[PDB]
Amino acid sequence: GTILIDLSPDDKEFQSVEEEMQSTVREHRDGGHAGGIFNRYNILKIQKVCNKKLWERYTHRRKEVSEENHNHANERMLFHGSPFVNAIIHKGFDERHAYIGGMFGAGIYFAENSSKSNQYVYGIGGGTGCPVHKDRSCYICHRQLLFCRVTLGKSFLQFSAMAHSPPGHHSVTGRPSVNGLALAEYVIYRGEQAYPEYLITYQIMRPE
Ligand SMILES: O=c1[nH]c(-c2ccc(Br)cc2)nc2ccccc12
Ligand SMILES: [Zn+2]
Repeated sequence: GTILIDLSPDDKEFQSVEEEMQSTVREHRDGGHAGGIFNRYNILKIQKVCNKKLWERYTHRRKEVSEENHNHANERMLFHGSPFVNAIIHKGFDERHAYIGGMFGAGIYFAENSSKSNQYVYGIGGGTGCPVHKDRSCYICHRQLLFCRVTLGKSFLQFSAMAHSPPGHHSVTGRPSVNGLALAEYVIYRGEQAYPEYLITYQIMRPE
């Protein structure tokens, strides 16, 4: 059911997606251990992910959340990095894409910082890095992130340094409470609350 449509770099939609990728890079407390050392990316391709059935599954659930929250879905566009990006774009998000050991419990994790989602592209903690060179900071191999439409509804605010939502909430927000430069991370507990709208193929760039 999934088709991928390439965006032209001249397309304003390519440009606005690239800009959210680039402008949400930050330094990480592991010194680049999980995701590598870089201040920016080389964007190779941006594709729109089109699947009617998965879209309708998303919008069905979005309406449900919206009616439970004074007609406010509290929809965001957020990054997701995963070893399973290929399964996700073809079959949707579900429990097999959950971060069982995540700090806000077993759910599907998203980030405002593209560089945070980058840390998960090759697995939790970056795994063993790229399959070809075993390098978590590989500047050669092609990486992929998803830029996703995510329904948060009523989000439980956790201040801080698969399962269910907390009662009366549709998601969890992990608010950064130590690293003043960190953006928020979010967790949903239902695959139907995200749609993987853009597939972004890129390299991290070695700083000069
Ligand atoms: O973008 C993410 N991805 C994952 C992730 C974790 C485990 C697996 Br298996 C697959 C993906 N965790 C995150 C945790 C916090 C913020 C962003 C992310
Ligand atoms: Zn490599």
